[PDB]
Amino acid sequence: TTLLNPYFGEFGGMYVPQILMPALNQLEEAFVSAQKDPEFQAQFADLLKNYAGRPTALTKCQNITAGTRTTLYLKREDLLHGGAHKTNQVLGQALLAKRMGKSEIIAETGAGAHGVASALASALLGLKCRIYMGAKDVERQSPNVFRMRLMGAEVIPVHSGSATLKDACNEALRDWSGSYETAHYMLGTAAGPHPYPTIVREFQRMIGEETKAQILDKEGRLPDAVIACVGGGSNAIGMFADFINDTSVGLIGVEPGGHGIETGEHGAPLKHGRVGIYFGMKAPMMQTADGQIEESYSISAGLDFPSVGPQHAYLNSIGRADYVSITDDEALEAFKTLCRHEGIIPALESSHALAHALKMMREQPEKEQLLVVNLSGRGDKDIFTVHDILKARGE
Amino acid sequence: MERYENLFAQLNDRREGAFVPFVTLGDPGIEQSLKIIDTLIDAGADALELGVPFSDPLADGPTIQNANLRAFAAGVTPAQCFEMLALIREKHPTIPIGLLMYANLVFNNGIDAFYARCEQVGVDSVLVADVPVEESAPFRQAALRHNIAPIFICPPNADDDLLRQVASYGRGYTYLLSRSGVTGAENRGALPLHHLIEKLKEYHAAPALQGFGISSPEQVSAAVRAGAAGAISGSAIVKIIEKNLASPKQMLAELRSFVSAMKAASRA
Ligand SMILES: O=P(O)(O)OCCNS(=O)(=O)c1ccc(OC(F)(F)F)cc1
Ligand SMILES: C=C(/N=C/c1c(COP(=O)(O)O)cnc(C)c1O)C(=O)O
Ligand SMILES: [Cl-]
Ligand SMILES: [Cl-]
Ligand SMILES: [Cl-]
Ligand SMILES: [Cl-]
Ligand SMILES: [Cl-]
Ligand SMILES: [Cs+]
Ligand SMILES: [Cs+]
Repeated sequence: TTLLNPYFGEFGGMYVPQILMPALNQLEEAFVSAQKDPEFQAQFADLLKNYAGRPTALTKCQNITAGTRTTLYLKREDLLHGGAHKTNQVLGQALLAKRMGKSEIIAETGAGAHGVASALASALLGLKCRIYMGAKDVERQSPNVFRMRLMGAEVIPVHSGSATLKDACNEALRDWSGSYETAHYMLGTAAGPHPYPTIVREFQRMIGEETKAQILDKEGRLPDAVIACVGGGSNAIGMFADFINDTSVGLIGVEPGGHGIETGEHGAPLKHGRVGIYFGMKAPMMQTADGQIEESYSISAGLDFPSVGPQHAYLNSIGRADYVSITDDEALEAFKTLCRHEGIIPALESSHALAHALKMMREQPEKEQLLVVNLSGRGDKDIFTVHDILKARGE
Repeated sequence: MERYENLFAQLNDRREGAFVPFVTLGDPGIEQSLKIIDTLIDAGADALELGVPFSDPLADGPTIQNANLRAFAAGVTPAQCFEMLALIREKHPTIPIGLLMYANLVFNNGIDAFYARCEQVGVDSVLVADVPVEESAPFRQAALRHNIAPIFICPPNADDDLLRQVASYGRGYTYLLSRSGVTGAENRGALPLHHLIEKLKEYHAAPALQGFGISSPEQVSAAVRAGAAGAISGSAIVKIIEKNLASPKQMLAELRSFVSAMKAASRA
């Protein structure tokens, strides 16, 4: 039994080994209690404001929409302490870990942004933090490895499988199943077994709440659409949540197309996979015909994962949210465009969301539309990888 | 499920515990795996626990991770595993055969159709490692409809509600977990499980087999002495396969010696 509904329609659930069910039930109870506790809420609010810097700016583009009828705002989670939206819900989960008497943190990381957020919160709040990260990601997101280690966290390279985020996720869960009495698994996305998709949304929902208030103040109305990239689903559900009941507002999630959907080297299970059961959840999976979980691919380590959070699968199924894909090359062009014409260096993850917004504008340049892109992080972790790629072209 | 009932009745008559090895089907290849399994049986295995290779076995430590990988390197698929199961059953009409599954392989082409195929090849039980009792309803219902014992886990952190559910829902045998964590011979269970064994018997649960970390004959004896009906050993068996990949002949000789010793430890 649970206190809260573990499913979003058919998607979700708690598909973990029996050994882990008390830890999940304990986490759910702590969350429900904390959500009713004014002292917990005040501490969380204090950290978000005075430590992380909320509220974050909402920036109006102007150069990159010139000559079109698109007005584009960027929700600046790249300005949050740590450099990505990952910090918001880490602060809440870290407080939950302390509320449950845990002294240690396990985290997975792909882009290293959730790893950095986990390390900084653990340094602040007195937790011993170990982070699993695929060995490929250790190389292509190396600045975040240096940041994690300088804050005292243990970074554990994972060479198994594809040596990327899925493989880190596997090792984190395996560790947790043998250490849960002392360690809290600080899952970094809105996926995994209940209660994580629920907790992560509720601890990220200030993104969309602030965006709504800011757009209304600046434009006097709701946006036509809010656009976010989708790895496991945390920054997108954080932007979407407060708009779900505003039925005129489009909710657009952008999965990674990698080298192209037709190559099979992508990370877009929601639109090109099949429902399956893995990583604690019933959700769309990249999988073989006989039900082996595939390996994903994206230029962006933070989107390189062969599944997606169950609430996105549900919002898609009922038609409330629409999901699309953006290739490596499209993401790269949006990265360059933002650097060169707005002076903002975006995370390659966030660049997928920006690329789709720029496609919406370019495809129909006389369509009047008010758009918000969730700029989920800054691209300091990507500058060496991107520079190498562009140098190999010439640009 | 009746093959377990017959086995435990016979073992009770002989005041004997069961010794149940685990291996991954198709590790290190289809032919050598079938020979491995014949040797396990000839050396005294009372039942088998058989893994179908899965891409992401999250209840397994490195030893059985690598067994899965070797089977995949040999091209082994679930369809070939069912071919193998038919051959095993054709050779061995009475030994109970239990599968170690992960949920996506059962769910992939229909839960009911999966258990139907299990019944057609003569499997006796299915354990789905990443399905807790809370998610078990369509799996256990499909199992029972096809005369397959659904195997439930009784963890060391089990409360009374869980003991009653697994006692009511389960068939064949109850899986008594030695410890938290994942499979592996290197981590040996810590806390005694007498309380749980006795409560399971009070609630008329299927007979308990202890597993996770059982790598020595003394541990098998200790499980039986503590009241369990027997013990399961996987990583210790798979380690013998891993160590002898280049000598299949020496591999079977050491598997036979180990299984016979582990079985001897179950005899009163
Ligand atoms: O001797 P070891 O430590 O290798 O133990 C391996 C035994 N293999 S098994 O098929 O019984 C087995 C049983 C349960 C498992 O996960 C679960 F408990 F969550 F269900 C995994 C493998
Ligand atoms: C995978 C990670 N983060 C992913 C990520 C994502 C994709 O994850 P969500 O779908 O959970 O937002 C988006 N934007 C940024 C800046 C990110 O770092 C990680 O840092 O572990
Ligand atoms: Cl609240
Ligand atoms: Cl350290
Ligand atoms: Cl309001
Ligand atoms: Cl081979
Ligand atoms: Cl029973
Ligand atoms: Cs404009
Ligand atoms: Cs994804």
